[PDB]
Amino acid sequence: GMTEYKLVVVGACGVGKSALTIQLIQNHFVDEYDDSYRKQVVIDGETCLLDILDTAGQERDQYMRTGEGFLCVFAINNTKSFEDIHHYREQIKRVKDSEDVPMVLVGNKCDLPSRTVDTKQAQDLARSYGIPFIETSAKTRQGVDDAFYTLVREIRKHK
Ligand SMILES: *CC(=O)NCCNS(=O)(=O)CP(=O)(O)OC[C@H]1O[C@@H](n2cnc3c(=O)nc(N)[nH]c32)[C@H](O)[C@@H]1O
Repeated sequence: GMTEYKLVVVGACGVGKSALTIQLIQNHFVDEYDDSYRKQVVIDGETCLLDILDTAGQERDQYMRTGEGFLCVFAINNTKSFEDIHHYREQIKRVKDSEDVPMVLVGNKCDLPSRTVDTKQAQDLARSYGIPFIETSAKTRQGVDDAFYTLVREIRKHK
C-alpha cells in the first residue's frame, strides 16, 4: 500500500525528543508528563504514513534495527547534548550496519534566548557526517515539519 516510513528520535534525555514528536503528531506542546505514534502526511505530492519511535533512557538494537531514518536531537541550552551526538551517530552506523544511514541533525529549543551552542558549531558537524542541520523548537513548531519531512526525503533517495 502507501509507503510507511519508520523514524526514530534519538538524543539525550530532556532535549525535546518527546515534545518534537508530540508537536508533530498532535500539534500539541508537552511540558511535563511521564511511545509509538503514527500519522499520515503528504510530502512532495506523494501521501505516506509516518511511524515514529520515541526513545527513553537505558533499555536497544531491536529499537534501532527497525528504524529507517533517525533524528539526532540536542538542545541549544545543553552543551553536553551536542557532544552526545557522536555516540548516537556511532551507534546508528553499527546497528544499521551502514555508513550512509539517512539522518538529520536537529537542534531543539531555538525558542530559548540563552544560546550555549552557537549556530556555526552544529552545522559543521552535520557537514562532517554529510547530513542536514535544522534548528527546531517544540514550543513554536518551527522546523518540526521540516526535520521530519527532510528525513523522509533522505529515505526516498537511498532507494
Ligand atoms: C528522558 C526523556 O526523554 N524524557 C522525556 C520526558 N520529557 S517531557 O517533559 O515529556 C517533554 P521533553 O521535550 O522531553 O522535555 C524537555 C523539556 O524541554 C522543553 N521543550 C521541549 N521542546 C521544546 C521546544 O521545542 N521549544 C522550547 N522552547 N522548549 C521545549 C519541554 O517543555 C520540557 O520541559
